[PDB]
Amino acid sequence: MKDFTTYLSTAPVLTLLSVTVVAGLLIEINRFFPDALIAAF
Amino acid sequence: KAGNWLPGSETPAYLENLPASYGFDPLGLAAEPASLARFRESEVFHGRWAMLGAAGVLGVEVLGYGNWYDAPLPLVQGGQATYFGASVPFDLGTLAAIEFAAMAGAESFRGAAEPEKRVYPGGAFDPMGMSKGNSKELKTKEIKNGRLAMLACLGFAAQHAATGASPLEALASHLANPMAVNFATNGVSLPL
Amino acid sequence: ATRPLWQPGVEAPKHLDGTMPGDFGFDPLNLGVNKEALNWYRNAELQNGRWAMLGVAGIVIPAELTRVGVLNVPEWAEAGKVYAESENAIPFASLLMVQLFLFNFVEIKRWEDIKKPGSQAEPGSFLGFESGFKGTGISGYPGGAFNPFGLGNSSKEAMDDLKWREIRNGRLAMVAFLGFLSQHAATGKGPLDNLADHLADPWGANFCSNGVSIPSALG
Amino acid sequence: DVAGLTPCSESKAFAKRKKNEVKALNKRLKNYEADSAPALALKATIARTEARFDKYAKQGLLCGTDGLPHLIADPGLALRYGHAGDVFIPTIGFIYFAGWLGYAGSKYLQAVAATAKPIEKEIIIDVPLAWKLLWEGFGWPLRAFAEYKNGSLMEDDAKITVSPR
Amino acid sequence: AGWDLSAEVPAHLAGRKDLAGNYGFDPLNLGKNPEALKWYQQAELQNGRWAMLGVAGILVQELLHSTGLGGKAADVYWFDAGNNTFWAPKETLIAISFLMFNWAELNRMQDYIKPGSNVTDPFGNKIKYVELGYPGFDPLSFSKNNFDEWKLKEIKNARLAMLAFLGIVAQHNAQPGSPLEQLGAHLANPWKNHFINNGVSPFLTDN
Ligand SMILES: CC1=C[C@H](O)CC(C)(C)[C@H]1/C=C/C(C)=C/C=C/C(C)=C/C=C/C=C(C)/C=C/C=C(C)/C=C/C1=C(C)C[C@H](O)CC1(C)C
Ligand SMILES: CC1=C[C@H](O)CC(C)(C)[C@H]1/C=C/C(C)=C/C=C/C(C)=C/C=C/C=C(C)/C=C/C=C(C)/C=C/C1=C(C)C[C@H](O)CC1(C)C
Ligand SMILES: CC1=C[C@H](O)CC(C)(C)[C@H]1/C=C/C(C)=C/C=C/C(C)=C/C=C/C=C(C)/C=C/C=C(C)/C=C/C1=C(C)C[C@H](O)CC1(C)C
Ligand SMILES: CC(=O)/C=C/C=C(C)/C=C/[C@H]1[C@H](C)CCCC1(C)C
Repeated sequence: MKDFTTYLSTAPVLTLLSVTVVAGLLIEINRFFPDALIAAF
Repeated sequence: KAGNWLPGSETPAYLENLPASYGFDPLGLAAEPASLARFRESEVFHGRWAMLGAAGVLGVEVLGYGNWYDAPLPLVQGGQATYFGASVPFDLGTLAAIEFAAMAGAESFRGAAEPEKRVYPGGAFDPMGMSKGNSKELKTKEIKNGRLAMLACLGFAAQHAATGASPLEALASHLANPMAVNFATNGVSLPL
Repeated sequence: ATRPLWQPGVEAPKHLDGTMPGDFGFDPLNLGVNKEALNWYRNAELQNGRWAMLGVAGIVIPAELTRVGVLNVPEWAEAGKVYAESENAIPFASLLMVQLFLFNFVEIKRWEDIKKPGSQAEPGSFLGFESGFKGTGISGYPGGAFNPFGLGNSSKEAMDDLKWREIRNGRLAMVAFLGFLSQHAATGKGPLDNLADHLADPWGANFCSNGVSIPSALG
Repeated sequence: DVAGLTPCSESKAFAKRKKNEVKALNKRLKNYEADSAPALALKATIARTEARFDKYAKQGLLCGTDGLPHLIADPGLALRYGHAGDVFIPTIGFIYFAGWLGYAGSKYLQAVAATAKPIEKEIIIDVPLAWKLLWEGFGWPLRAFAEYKNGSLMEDDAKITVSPR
Repeated sequence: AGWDLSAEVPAHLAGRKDLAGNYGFDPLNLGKNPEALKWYQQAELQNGRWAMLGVAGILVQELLHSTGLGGKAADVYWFDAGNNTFWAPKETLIAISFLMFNWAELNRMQDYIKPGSNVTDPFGNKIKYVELGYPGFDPLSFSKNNFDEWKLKEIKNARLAMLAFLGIVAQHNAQPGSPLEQLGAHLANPWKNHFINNGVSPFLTDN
C-alpha cells in the first residue's frame, strides 16, 4: 500500500491529477457562472 | 503641603514643599524636574491670564457695555470697535498686528530670562514691594485664585456654547428657577 | 505550556509558546514564525481589536438605545450620509483630510514607539510632556498619560489578566464588526433587526435564506 | 463615456447584435420539434445568449462603434467612472492567486532542499507537506513582505555563481 | 458542602471562615483568584445592602398604596413613579444623585484601595476602622459582641433581598400589578397562578 501511494505521489501522476482537478473546478465555475467577462462583485 | 486632594491617598513626594500643592498628579506629569518647573511656570502664567480674563468678562458685563462673546462681533460685518462706550479707529488687521508685536516683544523678553524670573520676577514688577516677608502664603493665594479663575473662564465658554447666554444672564436665570434651570435641563450637558 | 489550546489534541507551534495575551496556539498559516513579524502582528492585532471595539460599541449601544426610544440615531450604514445632508455639514474631503492629518501625527509617533519603546521619552522632544511617553517595555501598552486610573498596576499578574480580557474582547468585537458588514451587505437591515428576525424563525431566517451568501446560480 | 465609448445599454449596435444572434438561433430551432432534445438544447442556448447580453448591458460595460464591450485598463480612470472590475480588480485577484501558487512552490522547494535526498522529493512529491504548504501559501502577501523586510527573501550576490565575464 | 451535602468546598473557600455566609457555593470558581474574591465580597455587600434598601422601599410604598396611608405620592405603582411631580424635575434629581454618589462612592473606593486610610473627615472627626467591608458606622455599638453572627444575619438578609428584587422585576415584566397584588393573585388559587400559566416564562406553552 505504501508503494502504491508513493507511485501516486510521482510528478506525472500528481501533475495530471492536479491539472484534472483545476480543469474540473474551472469547468464547473463556468457552468454555474457563465460568461463572466468582468469581476462584478 | 496643606491639603491632600484625596484624603486617604499617598501624594507624590516631589509636590510636598511647593506652594498651593495638594499632591494632585495622578497622571505623573511632573515626575521629571524639568517638566515640573515648566508646568509650574505655565500654571502660574495661566492663572494670571485667567484672572485677568475673568475680571474683564465680568467687568464688561456688569457695566452694561456688552458681552464677551459679542465683543469682536461689531468689528466683523463692518467695523468700529467700542471701548468704555467710546470708539476706537482700528481694523482687524491693524489690531492683530499691534497685539502681535506688543505680545511678541513682552513674551520674548519674559521667556529669555532665568527660569525663576520667568514666573516670579520681583523688582520693577512689584511697585509696592510686598514680595518680601513670607511670599509662600501669597504665592499660594495667587495660585488658588488663578485656578478658580481658570475654572470660571472654562465655565463661561462651556455655558455659552451650551445654553447660549452670557454669564450674568445665566446667573440670573439660574437664580430665578434653581430647580428647573441648570445644566441638567439643557439638552447638551446631561443627555440621558 | 499546558494552557488551553485552540484545537485540543494539537500541539502549539514552537514560535508561539505561551506569553502573549490571547495565546491559544492558533496559527495554521504559520504567519508569525518571524519574531519581528510576530511583534508587528501583535501590535496590529491590538490596534485592530481596540478600533473594532470602539466601532462595535458606537454601533450597538446607540442602536440599542434607539430601539428602546431614548436617543434616536440613524443606522450605522446611513450615519455617514445623514450627516452629509446636514446644514452646516463639513465637506467629506475636508473632514477626511483633517482626520488623516491628526492621525498622521499620532500614528507616526506610535510607529516610532513600536520600533523602540522608549523612543518618545527622549528628553527635550516636547514641552516637558515626553516624560509621560515612556512605555511599559512592550509596544502597545503605554502607561503614563494613558491608563490614568492605573488599572492593573497592583501587580504583574493583575495586568496579565486584564490583557487577556482586552485581547478576547477585541477579537470578539473584530468578528462582530465583520459580521455587521456581511449582514448589512446581505440584508439591508441593522444588527438588532437581524437578531430579532432570526429569533422569530431561526430555521427560516438566517444566512441560508438571505439570497446573497448562497449564490442563486447553484440552486 | 471614457474615450468616446457609449454604454452598451444605449448602444444600438449591441442591441442589433443580440437580435441577430437570437434570430439565427431561432432560425436553426425552426427545423425541429417542440419538445425534442435538439429543440431543448437550442432553447437553452437562446436563454443563455439573452442572459449574457442582459448581464453585459446591466453591468455597465462600455461598447464601441462595433457594438462589442471594451475594457478600461487604467486606475483612476476606471475607479472614477465605475470600471474597476474590468482590469483593476481582476489584476488584484490574479496577483493574489499567482503569488499563492508561487509562494507554495517556493516554500516546498526550500523545505525539501534541506532533506538528504532533495531530487527524489522533487520527482516524488510529499503530498502531506505539499498540502500544508499550499494552505500556508494563502497568507503569501504577509509572509513575503515580512521576509523582504527581514532580508531572508534574497540571496547574497556574492553567494550566487556567475559567469567569468 | 454547606449549600449541598453532596458537594465539596472549592478549596479557595475552605480556609476562609472570616467571610459572612460562607457555604462553599462557587460552582463557577469565580472567586478562585484572591483579588477577584476580595472584589466580589465588596460587590456582594454593596449589591445586597442596596437591594435591601430598594426592596424595603418598594414593599413599603406598595403597602401604603394598597392599604392607604401615604398621600397622592404613594398612591402609585413603583414603576410609575415617573408620573409623579416632585420639587425638582427628573434631570435635576438625576444630576444631584450623580454628584452625591460620586462623592460617597469615591470615599468608599479610596478606603478599598487602602483600608484604614480614608477614615478622617475634613473637620478632624475620626472613627475606629473594623475590617474593609465594614467601615465602622455603628452609632449604636451593636458590633461590640457577636460580630460574626450579626454579619451572617446581614449577608443572609442581603442575599434574600437581592433575590426578592430580581423576582419583583421578573414578575413585573411577566405579571401585571404591584408585587403585593401579584402575591394576592397567587394566593387566590394558588395552583393556577405560578409563572407556568403566565404565558411568558415557558414561552413554548401557548406561544
Ligand atoms: C493638573 C492636572 C494633573 C493631573 O495629573 C492630570 C490633569 C487632570 C490633566 C490635570 C488637570 C488639568 C486641568 C484641570 C486643566 C484645566 C485648565 C484650564 C481650565 C485652563 C483654562 C485657562 C483659561 C484661560 C487662560 C482664559 C483666559 C481668558 C481670557 C484671556 C479672556 C479674554 C477675553 C476677555 C478678557 C473679554 C473679551 O470680551 C473676550 C476675551 C478676548 C475672550
Ligand atoms: C489569526 C489568524 C492566523 C492564522 O494563521 C491565519 C488566519 C486564519 C487568517 C488568522 C485569522 C485572521 C482573522 C480572523 C482576521 C480577522 C480580522 C478582523 C475581522 C478584523 C476587523 C477589524 C475591524 C475593525 C478595525 C472595525 C472598526 C470599526 C469601526 C471603527 C466602525 C466605525 C463606524 C462607526 C463607529 C459608526 C458609523 O456610523 C459607521 C462606522 C464609520 C463604520
Ligand atoms: C453566587 C454565584 C457564584 C457562582 O459560582 C455562580 C453564580 C450562580 C452565578 C452565582 C450567583 C449569582 C447571583 C444569584 C447573583 C445575583 C445577584 C442579584 C440578584 C443582585 C441584585 C441586586 C439588586 C439591586 C442592587 C436592586 C436595588 C434596587 C433598588 C435600589 C430599588 C430602587 C427603587 C425603589 C426603592 C422604589 C422606586 O419606586 C423604584 C426604584 C427607583 C427602582
Ligand atoms: C509661532 C512661531 O513661529 C514661533 C514661536 C516661538 C516661541 C514661542 C519660542 C519661545 C521661547 C522658547 C520656549 C525658547 C527660547 C526662546 C523663547 C522666545 C523664550
